[PDB]
Amino acid sequence: MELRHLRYFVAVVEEQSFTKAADKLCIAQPPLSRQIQNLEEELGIQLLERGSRPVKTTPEGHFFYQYAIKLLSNVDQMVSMTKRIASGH
Amino acid sequence: MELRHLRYFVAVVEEQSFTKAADKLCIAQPPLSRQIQNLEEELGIQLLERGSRPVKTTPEGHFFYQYAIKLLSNVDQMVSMTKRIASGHHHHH
DNA sequence: TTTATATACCTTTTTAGTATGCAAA
DNA sequence: TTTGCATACTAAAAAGGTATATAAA
Repeated sequence: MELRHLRYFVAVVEEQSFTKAADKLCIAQPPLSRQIQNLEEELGIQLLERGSRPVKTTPEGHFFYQYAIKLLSNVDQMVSMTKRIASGH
Repeated sequence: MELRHLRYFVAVVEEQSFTKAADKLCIAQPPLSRQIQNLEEELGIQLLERGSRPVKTTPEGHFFYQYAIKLLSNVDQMVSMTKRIASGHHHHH
């Protein structure tokens, strides 16, 4: 599992659509759909209900989303505070 | 930047060695070295002490290392919890 | 010297892009 | 119908492997 999976999944959940999330991140919709499949096949857990329009998270996917943004918000903290330390000698 | 980069960096710092870390990660040494280089270049900061052999972190790299471990741990915790839920053996309200 | 990391070069794997099918409303 | 996610295929990007040059110890 890479950050790509979280970054993409979060986008899908936030925009409640693959197509809009695709456009938000400036990638094609299919390779986005494939990443979300791979994530789910890796975990062995279905995170989104489909069709169903718009897309909705499953209870598991909801929990996973809530956590994923905590993690991604931390990658931000991590990187930015690292850079702050580099600037200064 | 991806989790693999963190996972690699962590290996190198712990083993204080690219060749040992690469053996543990089951890839060759040259890939590991480039991946680390890429991570450094992508952030634009030096994480490791090149020039000294018992390979050591820079102050920035040290902070980054300590953060990474918490991050990677929370990734495991997320997955572990999600599975617990998904198996329907939740003890989460 | 020896021993470990960086570079050069090539292969394999993964991800992104395009065309299009198919299902939801 | 129109609209949006999925599947099939191709293209590009990125990761990984082997050989070897190079710099610490």
